[PDB]
Amino acid sequence: SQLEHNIGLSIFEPVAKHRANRIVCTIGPSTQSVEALKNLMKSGMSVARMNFSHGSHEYHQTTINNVRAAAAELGLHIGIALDTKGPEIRTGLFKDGEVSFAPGDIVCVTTDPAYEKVGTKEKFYIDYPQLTNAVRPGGSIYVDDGVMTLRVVSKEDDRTLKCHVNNHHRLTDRRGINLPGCEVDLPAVSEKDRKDLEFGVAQGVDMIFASFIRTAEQVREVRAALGEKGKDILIISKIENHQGVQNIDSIIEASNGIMVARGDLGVEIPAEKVCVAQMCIISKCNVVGKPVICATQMLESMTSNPRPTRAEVSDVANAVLNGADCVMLSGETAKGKYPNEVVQYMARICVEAQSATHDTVMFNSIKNLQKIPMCPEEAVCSSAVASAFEVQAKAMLVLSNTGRSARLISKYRPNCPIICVTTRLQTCRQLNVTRSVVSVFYDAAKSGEDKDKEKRVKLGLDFAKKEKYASTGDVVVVVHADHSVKGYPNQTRLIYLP
Amino acid sequence: SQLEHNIGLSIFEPVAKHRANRIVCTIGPSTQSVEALKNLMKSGMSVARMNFSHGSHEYHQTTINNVRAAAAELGLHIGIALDTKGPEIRTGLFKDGEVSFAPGDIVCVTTDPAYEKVGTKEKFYIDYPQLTNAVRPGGSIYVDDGVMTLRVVSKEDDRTLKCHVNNHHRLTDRRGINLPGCEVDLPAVSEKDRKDLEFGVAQGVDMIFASFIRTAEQVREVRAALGEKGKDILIISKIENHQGVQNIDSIIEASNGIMVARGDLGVEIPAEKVCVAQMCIISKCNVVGKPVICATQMLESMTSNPRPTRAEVSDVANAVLNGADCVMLSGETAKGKYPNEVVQYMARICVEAQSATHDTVMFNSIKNLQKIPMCPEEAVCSSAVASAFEVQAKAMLVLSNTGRSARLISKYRPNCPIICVTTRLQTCRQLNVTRSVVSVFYDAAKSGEDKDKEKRVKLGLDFAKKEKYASTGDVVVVVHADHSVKGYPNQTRLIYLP
Amino acid sequence: SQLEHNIGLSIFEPVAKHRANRIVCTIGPSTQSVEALKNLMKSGMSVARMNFSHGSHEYHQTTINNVRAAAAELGLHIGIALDTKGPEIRTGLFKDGEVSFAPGDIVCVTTDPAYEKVGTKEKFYIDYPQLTNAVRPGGSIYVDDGVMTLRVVSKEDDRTLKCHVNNHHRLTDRRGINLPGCEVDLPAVSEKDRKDLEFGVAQGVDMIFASFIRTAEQVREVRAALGEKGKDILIISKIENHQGVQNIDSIIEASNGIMVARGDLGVEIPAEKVCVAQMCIISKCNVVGKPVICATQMLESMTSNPRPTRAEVSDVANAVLNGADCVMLSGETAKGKYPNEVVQYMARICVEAQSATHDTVMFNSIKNLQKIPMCPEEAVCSSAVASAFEVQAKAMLVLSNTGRSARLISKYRPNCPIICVTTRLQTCRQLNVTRSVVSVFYDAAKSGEDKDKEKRVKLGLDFAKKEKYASTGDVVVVVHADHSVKGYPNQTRLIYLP
Amino acid sequence: SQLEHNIGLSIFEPVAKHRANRIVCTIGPSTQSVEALKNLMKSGMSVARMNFSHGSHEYHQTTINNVRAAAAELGLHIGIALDTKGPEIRTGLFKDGEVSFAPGDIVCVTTDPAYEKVGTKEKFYIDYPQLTNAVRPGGSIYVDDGVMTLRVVSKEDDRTLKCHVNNHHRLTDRRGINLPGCEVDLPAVSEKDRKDLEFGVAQGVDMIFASFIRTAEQVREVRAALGEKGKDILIISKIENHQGVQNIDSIIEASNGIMVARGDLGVEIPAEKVCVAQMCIISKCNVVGKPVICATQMLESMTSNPRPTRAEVSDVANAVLNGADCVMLSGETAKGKYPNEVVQYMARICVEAQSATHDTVMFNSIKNLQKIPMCPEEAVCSSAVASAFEVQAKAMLVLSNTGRSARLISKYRPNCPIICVTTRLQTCRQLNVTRSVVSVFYDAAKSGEDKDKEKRVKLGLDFAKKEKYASTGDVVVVVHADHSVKGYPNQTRLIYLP
Ligand SMILES: O=P(O)(O)OC[C@H]1O[C@@](CO)(OP(=O)(O)O)[C@@H](O)[C@@H]1O
Ligand SMILES: O=P(O)(O)OC[C@H]1O[C@@](CO)(OP(=O)(O)O)[C@@H](O)[C@@H]1O
Ligand SMILES: [Cl-]
Ligand SMILES: [Cl-]
Ligand SMILES: [K+]
Ligand SMILES: [K+]
Ligand SMILES: [K+]
Ligand SMILES: [K+]
Ligand SMILES: [Mg+2]
Ligand SMILES: [Mg+2]
Ligand SMILES: [Mg+2]
Ligand SMILES: [Mg+2]
Repeated sequence: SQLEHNIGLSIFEPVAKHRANRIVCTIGPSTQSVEALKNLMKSGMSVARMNFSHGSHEYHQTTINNVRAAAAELGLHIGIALDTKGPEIRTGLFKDGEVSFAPGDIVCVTTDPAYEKVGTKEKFYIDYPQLTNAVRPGGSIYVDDGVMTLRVVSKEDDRTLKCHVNNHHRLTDRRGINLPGCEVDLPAVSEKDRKDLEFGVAQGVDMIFASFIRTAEQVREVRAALGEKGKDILIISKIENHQGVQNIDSIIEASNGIMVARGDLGVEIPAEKVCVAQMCIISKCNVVGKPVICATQMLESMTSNPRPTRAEVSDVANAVLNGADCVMLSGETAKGKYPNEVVQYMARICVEAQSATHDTVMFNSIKNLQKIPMCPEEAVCSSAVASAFEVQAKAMLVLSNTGRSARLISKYRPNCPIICVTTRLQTCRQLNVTRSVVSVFYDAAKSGEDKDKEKRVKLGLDFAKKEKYASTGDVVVVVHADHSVKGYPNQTRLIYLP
Repeated sequence: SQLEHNIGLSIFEPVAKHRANRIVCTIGPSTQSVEALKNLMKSGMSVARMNFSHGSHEYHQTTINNVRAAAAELGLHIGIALDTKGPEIRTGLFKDGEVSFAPGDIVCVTTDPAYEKVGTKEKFYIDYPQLTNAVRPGGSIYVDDGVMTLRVVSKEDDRTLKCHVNNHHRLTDRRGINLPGCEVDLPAVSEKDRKDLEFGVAQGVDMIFASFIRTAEQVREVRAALGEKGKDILIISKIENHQGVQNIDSIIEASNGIMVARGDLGVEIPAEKVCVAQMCIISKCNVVGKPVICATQMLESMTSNPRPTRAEVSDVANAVLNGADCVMLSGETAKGKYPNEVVQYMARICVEAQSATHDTVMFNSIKNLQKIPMCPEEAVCSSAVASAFEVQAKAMLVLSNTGRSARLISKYRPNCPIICVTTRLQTCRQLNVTRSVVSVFYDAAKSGEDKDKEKRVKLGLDFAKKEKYASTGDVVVVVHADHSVKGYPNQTRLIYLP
Repeated sequence: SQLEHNIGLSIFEPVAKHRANRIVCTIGPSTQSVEALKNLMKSGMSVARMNFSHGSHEYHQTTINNVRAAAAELGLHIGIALDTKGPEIRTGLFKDGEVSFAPGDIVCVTTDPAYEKVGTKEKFYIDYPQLTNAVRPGGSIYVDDGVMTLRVVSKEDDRTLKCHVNNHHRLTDRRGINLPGCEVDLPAVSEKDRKDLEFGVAQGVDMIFASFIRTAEQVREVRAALGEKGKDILIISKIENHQGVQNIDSIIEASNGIMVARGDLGVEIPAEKVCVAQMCIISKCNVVGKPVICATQMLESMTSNPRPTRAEVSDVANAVLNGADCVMLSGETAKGKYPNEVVQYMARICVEAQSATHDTVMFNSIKNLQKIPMCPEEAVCSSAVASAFEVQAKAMLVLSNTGRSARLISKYRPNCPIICVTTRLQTCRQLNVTRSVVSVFYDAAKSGEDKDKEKRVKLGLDFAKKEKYASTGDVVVVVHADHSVKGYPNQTRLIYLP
Repeated sequence: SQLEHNIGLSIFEPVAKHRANRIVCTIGPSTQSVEALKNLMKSGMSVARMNFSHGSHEYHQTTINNVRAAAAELGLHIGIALDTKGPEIRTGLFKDGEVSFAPGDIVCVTTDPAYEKVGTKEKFYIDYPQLTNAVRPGGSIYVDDGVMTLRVVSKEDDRTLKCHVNNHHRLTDRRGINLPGCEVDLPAVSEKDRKDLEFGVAQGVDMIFASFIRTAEQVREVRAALGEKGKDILIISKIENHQGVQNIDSIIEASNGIMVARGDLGVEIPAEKVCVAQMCIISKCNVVGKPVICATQMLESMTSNPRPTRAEVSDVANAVLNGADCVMLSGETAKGKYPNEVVQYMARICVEAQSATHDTVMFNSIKNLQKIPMCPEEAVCSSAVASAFEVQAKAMLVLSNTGRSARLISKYRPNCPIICVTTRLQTCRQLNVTRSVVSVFYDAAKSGEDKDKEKRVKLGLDFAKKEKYASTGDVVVVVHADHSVKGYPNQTRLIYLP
């Protein structure tokens, strides 16, 4: 039981040497320089996130170039993720550029674009034409990240709602609007997003973090916009509202990965419900073997302070115990004073959580929910992980060109590193969002085609020795195809390191 | 499995109607008035904590009096906890009330009280007279929640250490000092602690939160300071150093319960190890059926903001999922701007985590670890909980005078309230630290002996109806003695509400 | 696991002192005398079975009278069971009163009653009018307990089947016919059976063993034939063919109990399938908490030999491990040379099987398959058994007038005796088919009405002491109602024996 | 649970197509001809047992020769077992070839061979010269499968005991004698056993069934009598006395497998304890992955009847459900009237029990008991079985030369056949005692070395197709070494049949 496992935990024992979980860092003025990014990489960053909510293509090109240069210098493969602005609802403008409200204030809100630029205390504009179908009397409209909240008293005409102001607040021009619990019908890709996706495709980003995904259809529109040239870029869907949570099964099916985007989510749904969504969404991703990222305010106070609060430490540990492949930093690295320290703390917390995890509980739980019969590559990957537990293997080694087989092994949550020998550099970069995996690049143009695997296996076992995962005489579990089967791995071997 | 349970969670189901977990609030200037206490109680405070780190006896006397008046107005039993100063260490005062340090600012710290008032960038006072024994050259001194550290360059003399300041910090007055891994030989009951405890006994406090407990022996010292008249006051040992964690088993055996005192703990040991300690301590308490409180920085940001962070909500939810009876607030209610709201958030988060909990996993895990044969009262209480599950009982009802039988039922973690009819007001107040329990007072002096239990049972069934736990036709599981047995409950009944 | 439980078994340890399973013995010329029946009772017989396939009402009246006299002499309550002849299909007669067949012989079989008395090698009569709808070409007809088998080659007209003889055999007049795998539409109660049921009702038999039950409807016709005066007599349905197995759920629902009548069953279905039916039927009875008897050839060789074969010993042990309340002797006691010895061996084998049973596996398995919410009496009975395991109770004690609550406790398979204090002597007799139960009679006419239970509880605890189930200072789990609830037990107590 | 599995069983589903369990038949006059052996083999005999209790070397030489000729005609590998006489004890001969005893017939038994031929109601011979040491006055002497017992009234002299006959028995010639609980110091290898074993080695028998093994030391004695040329012959230790059961752990560790020799066992210990011993011994063998045979009186009545009893069918089914690799026939085939039919019933019953077995309960129970870390070959074999389950493989295929790897796969109890391609004919024959395994011989001298395994794998895949285990498109789980590793299998592949 979990309870029995807890009572036997020790704070004194040595922790795991090899960190399994992965860290996504948002780049900003604290961290954009090549030097700063090197240090972020040494501290534990695996994926650099560009938040296209702010900043021009020029700003972000600089992030791209610097990330590549810092990674080249250190000889790391660092993923690059483009996180979209996404669609939004916002208010219009206000007379004099601001207005203040008091509890009890009655205010009309209108979708009549006549009122767009002349917002007053009496009446102002929201740029969502379907507003009066989307929220009904007694429902709420949140303004400005949920900070001001309105209750809908009545619908006055097909374009106007009379509302009750719930708290003191001062609005300025074009604040954000949330319609918590309401279906919101907006394109998956704005016109800005297209330009932003086109840039990403041209600069060779490894993955998109797609904002405000509500339906599987929207995932497909994002994939369509990426086009032929972007067909290999991961789409990681951001679950940010009740629709995303409701539709999660088909959203997972259509995505490469999920981000539990807790910031907007905890505005769209009651904040205390974010823990339920988080647990559910992470476990649902674990079950199908797709990467999941937990995001937003994990180590927030380290934006200004050199150590984290007690709540923050438990937050990161618990994301890891819930099952998340990745955890994410936003403000903490984009603009905070302690970018390296916050990454270093995150890394250490991940390692403690990992070391406190019961080896085999995840493996068994995940395996017990798979449909039988499995595909043969999945039988091979799950049983390779089992056989790793049986021999206390110190590493596993898999050949994967697309990354598929690596993610399939990570799905079964071994307790050791998964060394992936790949022939694609973008695969190295993309596997950064997958728990346990460490990539080595095999250059087939330079070394030859390796139909019999032996060079790639050699390279992987050499890597394992070099990086101190295992040494001579240790068993390594090795997964690839035999000499004739193409397209997936049908073979597992236990090999002693020479 | 946990995983299978997780994937079934919904954010759209109704939540539990009756909150099982319990909230401890620290009283300060925000919260000491009768009016403010009433509102804390309305918001969900079950125990008021007085922090004897600060304030005179007169100040706390006002807290005691105000809590009793508030509670009597609302008709509630609110526990009162005296939290000791203990072996605390602090700076003196400073020139102007703050000094500012830069990394490498060589600084003299002195045990000599002549510098108490008059601290400066180059010399200040610390109130631990054996300082220059406890920490030698090369050692480190942690200042104000470990935010600033000083490496000891050298011993100037028996009263004075020359220190290297290691990082940027602006220092306020009387800040806390930790010396992790140092030989600190201070009493668990100082002279000042002894007077505090005697004050507590005189004023009839329900429980002690005993700071810095390191050994079972120290628990017994606190018990001896409480003396003959203090013998029924609970001793909740606060685990907040390395030794406390080492000695947790015997500390638990000696105490009536435990606090995971994460604030000091996360300076005394590395912060990232706190999550492991927490998990281990909470589960060890659950296994023996003793109350356990998770403390410190749970909703920290709500000291100044109207909403908590995503990490803070998670922290509360997970302490509950960990198995904690109680969660605690410190500065959030003592001195924050939103004391009522922070308690209300905590309550909502508790109920959410409670509703996300698998019914029977705790019951089974805890039961599977108990020595067979059990004592009859434990066989009775655990099988009463099992029957509650089998019939989907909406409440249980137990007669308990000491509180033992209520705590024995709560040990098996039913999913419904436990209505406890008790003959002692102090039992009502002390059972505030026990998950699920709701107390009703039966005045045996005023109402008679009740040998056949019928008066107390009726009082309990009527309470169940009034507080809307159950209605006519609902089955209730009722635990007390038959007509002969004295000293424990030997009987369970299922009873339809009349 | 079962496997782990096995590897820790010891042949050397002491076996259980109190035999839980029960033995049904068929009475015949070896065993009909009062003396013989006394010895059968001392050897371990709980239920005397009268096989109304043979013998007149006069013969059976003698069994009834002698059973009662022997039981009175010993002060035991012995159940009396009337086992019906039941409906049958048989051949007609043969010329010269016999005929011999050889493999390959072609024979017409007809339902034309013209041919009833003139059976030849060429053609003979079977008295089942629906024969040519019931078996199709390629199907089989078994004659004479399956000893000769015919293959149906073709249907010649609506009353005649041309058949192929499969083995050497000699038929005499009116042999038994089985149509294996065929639905057989015959009344549940023949005209003989009515007379036999009327006798049983008038002589006060405790239970019917109803032969050849195929459908729930037939159970109801047997209950109808027993009438008002027989409404309290148990109906134990004999599963003897494929329909019975197919319809087992609704047959269990309609019966009081089941007998796995393996003799006819292993004729009607392939003999190797009888083990599958047995396991299934027993487990299905365990799950609903109704008594099940395993019957036929269990110790067959002891009909002539003074000790059993190795197969026979495993047969009885395995019936007990499968979950059967009772095991049965037929020829072994009706006409065998070693009636006492065979009962004594059976008893010893039951005790070994019982002692090798994992205490709590059954309890948990059975409980995990009950629908929630349970009725309250069932919650009380299952949790009483749980609490017996928790305290290693040496006995339980239940007040039951109809036997219902006793059977409800036995359903959860405690490892100790269940002492039932009843107010009905027929309940004492009927509880003989229920595992673990030992009855004591409370004479309410003679001792008074005992609304507060205390006399019946006294009598039960005295009994427990007398019969050496427990002694002073041992815990006994005691189940009945509280002082107001009528019609079922809503209360459990743990009581120390004074 | 077992219970839940049971209630789901159906008698109407198709049964398994490939019988996993194995049948050992004893050869005698019924079965010694080439023709009769062919038919036994066709009926499902996998191992022929020669019982060296009886017959000369010439007689058994005929058995050996006839088995090889039968097997070669049918193209089968049939194991040949030599079952030793061992420390047997028997009566001499009698006046007329039988005497009859009555309870209380005082009778003299003598070690003096002068009475060997000429035994009578008042004096007869027993062939154990130390009789009057081994059993003293008050002791008991068990005669002919314990059917008759004699209490020793007194020691007449060193050669003679005066006995009280205790029950009715008619005594035939050379009947068996047991002296349970008596000090019997006879060799495990008598002089006569030594010549028998040497004969066996000369004639190339595949295995020894070693009677009356009591200690690991005795196993080592049998091994030493087999000498250098006999070192690869399996030693199956027969457990048939009290000490054998006591010492089962070390006896198992010393042997290649075990027989539960229920005939002698059930006289040496009380008969009802045999079921416990059986369960314990079989499971201990399963846990270490050594072959285990259940023996004696399984289908006893079929010695003279065409159909078995309900107990006998049950006995076979439960030995299989217990976990036994093999079940055995003695008199049933040696000297019975229906040798072919009794083997056919046994086969059908095996397949029925096999089909009633929960797929994966054995796999998990056995795996959960193994020491971690495993050897690589065991991690490979157990995870190969798990992948077979995951893909619903219709066969596995293993290369094994010694048989070790085939037995290691069979230890984890897959539900499909295990096709073993071996380079040793003797391995083919010895793997007949291992559940599931079907052997194909690869002649490396004739066909070449096969370093890359492709010849043997093809031979195995073609066999799978021919024997209808799988067809084109079916996945098969294939276990051998990769191209480098020698001495064990380190590799698993899933392969679609071409
Ligand atoms: O790129 P993914 O989809 O992970 O597939 C990789 C698997 O397919 C194979 C065989 O096709 O690749 P490869 O041809 O490069 O050797 C296996 O060796 C390898 O494990
Ligand atoms: O005869 P059953 O149906 O078992 O019911 C017996 C139960 O009902 C009660 C109460 O009605 O019987 P009783 O009235 O004889 O005392 C319980 O005490 C007793 O356990
Ligand atoms: Cl206007
Ligand atoms: Cl005729
Ligand atoms: K964004
Ligand atoms: K304090
Ligand atoms: K009958
Ligand atoms: K022998
Ligand atoms: Mg967002
Ligand atoms: Mg503290
Ligand atoms: Mg019958
Ligand atoms: Mg023998």
